[PDB]
Amino acid sequence: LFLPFFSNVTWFHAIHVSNPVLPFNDGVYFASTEKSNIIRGWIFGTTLDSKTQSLLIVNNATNVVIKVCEFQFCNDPFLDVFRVYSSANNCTFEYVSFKNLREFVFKNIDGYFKIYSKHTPINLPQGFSALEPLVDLPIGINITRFQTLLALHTAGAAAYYVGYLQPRTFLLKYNENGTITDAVDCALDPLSETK
Amino acid sequence: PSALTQPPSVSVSPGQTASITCSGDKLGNKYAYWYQQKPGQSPVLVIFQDTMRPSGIPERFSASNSGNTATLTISGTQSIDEADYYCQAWDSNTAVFGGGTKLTVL
Amino acid sequence: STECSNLLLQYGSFCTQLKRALTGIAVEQDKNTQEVFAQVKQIYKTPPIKYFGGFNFSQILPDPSKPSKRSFIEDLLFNKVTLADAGFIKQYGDCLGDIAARDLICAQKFNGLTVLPPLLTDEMIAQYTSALLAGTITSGWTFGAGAALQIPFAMQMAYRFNGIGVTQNVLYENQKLIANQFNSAIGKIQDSLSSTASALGKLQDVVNHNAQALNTLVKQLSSKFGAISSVLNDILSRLDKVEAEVQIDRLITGRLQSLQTYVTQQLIRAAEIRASANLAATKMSECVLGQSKRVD
Amino acid sequence: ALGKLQDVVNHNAQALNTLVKQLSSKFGAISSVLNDILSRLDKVEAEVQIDRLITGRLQSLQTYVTQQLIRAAEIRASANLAATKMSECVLGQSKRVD
Amino acid sequence: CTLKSFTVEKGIYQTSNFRVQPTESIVRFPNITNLCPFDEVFNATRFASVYAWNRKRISNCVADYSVLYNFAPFFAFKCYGVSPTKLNDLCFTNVYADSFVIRGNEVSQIAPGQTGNIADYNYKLPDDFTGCVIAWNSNKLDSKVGGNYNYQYRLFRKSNLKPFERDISTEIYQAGNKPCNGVAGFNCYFPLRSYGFRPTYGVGHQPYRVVVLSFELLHAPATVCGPKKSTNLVKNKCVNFNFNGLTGTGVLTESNKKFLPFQQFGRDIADTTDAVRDPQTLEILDITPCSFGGVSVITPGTNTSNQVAVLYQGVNCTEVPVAIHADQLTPTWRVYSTGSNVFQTRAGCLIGAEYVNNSYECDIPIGAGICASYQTSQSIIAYTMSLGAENLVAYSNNSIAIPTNFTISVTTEILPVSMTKTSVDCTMYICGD
Amino acid sequence: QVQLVESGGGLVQPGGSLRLSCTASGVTFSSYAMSWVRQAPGKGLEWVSGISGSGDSTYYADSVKGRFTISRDNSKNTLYLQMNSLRVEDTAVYYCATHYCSGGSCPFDYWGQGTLVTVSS
Ligand SMILES: *[C@@H]1O[C@H](CO)[C@@H](O)[C@H](O)[C@H]1NC(C)=O
Ligand SMILES: *[C@@H]1O[C@H](CO)[C@@H](O)[C@H](O)[C@H]1NC(C)=O
Ligand SMILES: *[C@@H]1O[C@H](CO)[C@@H](O)[C@H](O)[C@H]1NC(C)=O
Ligand SMILES: *[C@@H]1O[C@H](CO)[C@@H](O)[C@H](O)[C@H]1NC(C)=O
Ligand SMILES: *[C@@H]1O[C@H](CO)[C@@H](O)[C@H](O)[C@H]1NC(C)=O
Ligand SMILES: *[C@@H]1O[C@H](CO)[C@@H](O)[C@H](O)[C@H]1NC(C)=O
Ligand SMILES: *[C@@H]1O[C@H](CO)[C@@H](O)[C@H](O)[C@H]1NC(C)=O
Ligand SMILES: *[C@@H]1O[C@H](CO)[C@@H](O)[C@H](O)[C@H]1NC(C)=O
Repeated sequence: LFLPFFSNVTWFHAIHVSNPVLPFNDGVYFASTEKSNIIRGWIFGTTLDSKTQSLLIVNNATNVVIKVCEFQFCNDPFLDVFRVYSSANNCTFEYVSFKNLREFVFKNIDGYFKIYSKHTPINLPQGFSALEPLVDLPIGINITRFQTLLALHTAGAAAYYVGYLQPRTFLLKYNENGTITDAVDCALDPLSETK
Repeated sequence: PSALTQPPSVSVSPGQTASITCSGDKLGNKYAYWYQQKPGQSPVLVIFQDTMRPSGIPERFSASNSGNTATLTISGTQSIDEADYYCQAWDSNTAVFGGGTKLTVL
Repeated sequence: STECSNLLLQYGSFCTQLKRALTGIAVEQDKNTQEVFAQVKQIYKTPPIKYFGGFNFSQILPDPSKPSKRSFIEDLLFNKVTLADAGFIKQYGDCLGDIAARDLICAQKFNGLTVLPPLLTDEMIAQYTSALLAGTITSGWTFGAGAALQIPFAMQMAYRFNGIGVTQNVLYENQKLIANQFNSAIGKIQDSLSSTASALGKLQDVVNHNAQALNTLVKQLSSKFGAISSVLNDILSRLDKVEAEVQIDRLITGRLQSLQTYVTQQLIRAAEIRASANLAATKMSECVLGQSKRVD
Repeated sequence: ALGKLQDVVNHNAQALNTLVKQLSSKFGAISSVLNDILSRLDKVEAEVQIDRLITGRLQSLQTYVTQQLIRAAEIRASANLAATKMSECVLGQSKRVD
Repeated sequence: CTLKSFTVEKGIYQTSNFRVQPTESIVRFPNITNLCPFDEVFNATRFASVYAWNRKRISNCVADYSVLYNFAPFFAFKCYGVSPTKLNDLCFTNVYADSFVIRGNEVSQIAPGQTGNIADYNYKLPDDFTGCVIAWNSNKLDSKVGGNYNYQYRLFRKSNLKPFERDISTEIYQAGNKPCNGVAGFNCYFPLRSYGFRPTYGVGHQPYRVVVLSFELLHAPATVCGPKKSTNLVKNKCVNFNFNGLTGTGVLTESNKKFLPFQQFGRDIADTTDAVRDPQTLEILDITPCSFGGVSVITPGTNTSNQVAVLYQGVNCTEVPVAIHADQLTPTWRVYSTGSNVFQTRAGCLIGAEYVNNSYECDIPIGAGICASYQTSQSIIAYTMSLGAENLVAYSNNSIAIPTNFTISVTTEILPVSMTKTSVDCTMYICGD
Repeated sequence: QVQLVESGGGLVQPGGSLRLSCTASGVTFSSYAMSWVRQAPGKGLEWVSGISGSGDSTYYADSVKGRFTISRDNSKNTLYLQMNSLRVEDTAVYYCATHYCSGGSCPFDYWGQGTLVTVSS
């Protein structure tokens, strides 16, 4: 499940001057350039009610907390200085651990939530920067929808990109030093299929 | 590589973030090692293989090695972290060190 | 793996007859070269006096300066075809550490695929070509029938002109014009070789086809062929004897088929190469050792 | 002195003998003898072993026939050359060198 | 033995390859001392319902799987992608133990590629599942005289589960087209049903406790390993080695490859492991095959002599194997480099023939211009093949050579015309009668 | 508890000689590659020489090449630094550091207290 080359991604601008749920589809590509630290996690689920189990990912100064309880999420979740959810019961899983382009990939295959990530300094650029695996979570739950958390202390801004993964075949080039330096999206066009 | 360039000194107040840098020709193509030496004390390894910490090193320590520079970031710099930090790499079975940087804690 | 070897013993003589076929092809290559180039009963040499009626042969005659003693044009041709593997000595160290991955030859060698050197070295083949050239330019077609009978080169050219139905006075009265035209044509051959880098496409195609065949054979080792793994050691470490034998049998059948496919294409390609070499030997006999009346 | 013709004879004979010797290969079966497989195993079990033997012997036959076709192509080239030499050396005087 | 004959004609014959043999065996497993907590998985007072099946993570411990036969009276493992008797020889990044209770005739559904109520709505295994399913009868613990109704399964669901997906929802299920409004009606069913496990039930209707162990055998760092003592790490020698269950033979040398922290093994084009991170020192090591090469035997006919010469193909004479003792080098026969003459050709190292400065016609081709012959005291000699005698042609501007006589020559040319015509009765060859 | 103790450091005249000795305790001595690294008062760290685990392979810095010699005794669990022709620039505190390899993947995980070699007239 890759993000197809030259695909149409959405550039969101979230503002709080002193928020619908996004689909998840097969998987998500998430990119953010901002460094205000306003973006501090995501939620995942199907109904985001107490009727179904939902995944919550929240990071902070020196940790990241991941839960799979039955959250009664608020309509507009955000982090205060909860207002993310009102109730949380039946927790089954937990886990604790120029510009800057911070890229993420989330996919949900079998009962494992897989996360890849990459922080790359930029002067969405036009090169190759392969993402490293970060964690895979043995959480077996159904995800169709997701949302981004913000951290509010006042005027707040947050820009991010969302792309969607598709089942693709890629030809990856590993250089002599083990780095993925190039790729071909086989289904992009006739020339890529020839390659 | 052969010359690990390192700033003389970095001044940080308690609770701030220190960022000691180590520069060398394509240092990102080699493993990087960080050592902390205190006055009248032996060196202590805090980072090995770019981003890994030995057991017992505080979790506040972190590092990276991309391009031709490697950086050591002590988040939430405490008074204990005042020390002389070094940067090291291997080349043809020879160890190469950086000049060194004193983390002055305020 | 000894388990795989004992299992492979059960398949009879497939491996030994694959080896026999490849050995036959290898011997046939040397036979092809001998049949093309060893068509001279003596290693003929020209005297140091290098005047032949005004015809310039310096660029196709040997260059004694270089160790190979190849001609200038032979040097250009030698640099136009780049070999994947010459079949010479590869000392330990070329395939150790970080040098092996950047070389497909190391993977081939590690998986039991090797290139054998030709019997005749390039220096010997150049010696044969220079002997043929000396015989032709000093004796015409006489050395192809018996002893080399020396004749002045202009008179030999007159014989050839007679051979195409032109009276010899046409040769003698235009001798400097004819020699200059020949010299200019040789110069054009030189310049074209120095400009075009893919002129010898046929020979490079032979080299490339062999190299790609070996690389395909090496890449076939990562095929599962219906087994749980393409790695024998993982199968042996993960399954006990009885279940491991089924997967090892699947891998053996797949790799056996890969080898038979390779050897069959090698046999067919060797037949094509043998036809080409027979044509080359016929052209050596009838175009170099004599004047041909056969059109084209 | 007639090594070429004897070599043709020997290659054919060796190919047939190799084909005969391949019948003692088990090809992964418990036995290379069909009668022993049929006498020791019930129908369902015997079918797997007989399938292994059938595949092995089928492969041996295809290998034989493929080498035979390639050798026949070589022999046909030799025969065409011999016919040309009969025409141009026996039925006439040839100007072609060698 | 290669020719399957007691007589050998003059020539050169490719025999088996030589190979340096491993001197010792190396085992390298991670430094882990804790025992894995399998007791509390198999010895729970009550197992979970299959719809709400429990998953437990096993990590950072030593797993002895032979003790599982003591905690529960099951008859045998049922494993996938691995055999039960090899588990103690392996390492895994993690282990997950899933436990629940079903009835006996549903146990076949706990397997990759299955369908049924349990496999579709309660617990689903991936098609590429690697792990073991342990199920045993639990009629004496999960059955009651009035029936045990604590164990439940999901009977109704809008869609089948994905592998390893759990659904503890209790929303009313709508079988018809009318809305249900959270009320069990006519086509509105409660999604969960209870087993009624009674001691009098037949075997297929009796409760069974199931433990599913799932793990990963793919190349990755590992924290769960079997009982296996580690030896020391030997470099620069041909050894047998075992790194976290990955076995092989070769020479281990220090590597400059830069593995990322999640990478334990490096693979080459043929998908063979040629680099490994040491599980204890965390250093990167290169793996190279020990030492090998083709061997050819140069013989005159056995009618002439039993003397032979040996060519080590494509090999430095210095790397020609000199390994003492018969267990460090196959084949076990030896030809002394000092005892028999040693000559370096571009085709390899020739042992057993004396090189001479004379040039003869080729008798037995060695390669790269070298040929061998049996000549005079008769011995095998090696030489550079002769192309013929030199002949300076007496060319000048006015000299001609003209024959005064002739020879009538009669020579022979032999050409094959036909080969043996053969016929095969396919059925007789393959099937006899 | 791994412990590296150094000894043999003292004042020497220039052109003199010394033999440093480093002794390891509470660790497998043969499984480690060993190395000598010097630190002058006020200056930085400089790798002097390093020896393989078995001692078969040896490596020296250029500024110390030819002069110094490093050896080890696995029976005594000791590392030796034979020092001769000591020039004035050789004044530094000398540490012995254990490492598993020198191919680039291993750090100096354990360091010694350090011995002083002062050379002057
Ligand atoms: C991306 O999609 C929007 C509508 O969702 C469309 O207006 C826009 O043109 C698309 N971008 C490109 C480059 O086609
Ligand atoms: C690989 O690393 C070496 C080490 O310095 C470097 O010289 C080379 O340029 C690198 N190759 C690539 C493609 O980056
Ligand atoms: C013959 O050819 C060589 C090489 O092209 C050239 O240098 C030389 O001048 C030529 N000699 C004559 C007489 O044309
Ligand atoms: C996941 O949830 C969506 C919406 O609730 C549903 O349509 C889909 O069938 C569910 N998939 C699974 C495997 O439960
Ligand atoms: C064989 O190796 C030695 C050194 O090991 C080298 O000096 C020699 O040139 C090599 N011989 C050939 C033919 O490559
Ligand atoms: C062969 O030549 C070598 C090298 O010149 C010389 O050492 C040796 O004596 C010669 N042997 C014979 C038999 O002429
Ligand atoms: C042959 O002719 C050339 C040029 O015409 C001349 O240089 C040479 O000396 C002549 N040789 C003899 C032997 O007369
Ligand atoms: C020609 O050769 C024959 C036999 O070789 C010989 O008898 C005869 O005398 C020769 N003729 C001359 C003119 O020498």
